[PDB]
Amino acid sequence: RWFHPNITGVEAENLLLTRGVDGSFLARPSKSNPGDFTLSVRRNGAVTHIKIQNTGDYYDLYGGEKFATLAELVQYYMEHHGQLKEKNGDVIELKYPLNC
Amino acid sequence: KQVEYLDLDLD
Repeated sequence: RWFHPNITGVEAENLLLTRGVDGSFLARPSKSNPGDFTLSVRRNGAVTHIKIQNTGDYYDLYGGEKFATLAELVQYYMEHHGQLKEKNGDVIELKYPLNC
Repeated sequence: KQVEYLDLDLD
């Protein structure tokens, strides 16, 4: 499913660009923050990367709605395509999970 | 090698 425990950020880009479409996304372990996770999302033919905060009390994207589990966070943003914006602003839609 | 991360506006 959408969770890939064994890939890097670069590997995530290669997958999405070769096996995904615009709107495809996956979750993977974080390099900058070992033990954490990161969303890798494809849009406009390019791959973008969103940090997932795990406080031990909840999951979020260092802001926005808080979630008890990683899966529910992902579920929420798949169901609310307008909630994840950069400050540009531009929307980043989690549409299609790229399965493992 | 190290990849791009977005600045988000969420709150």
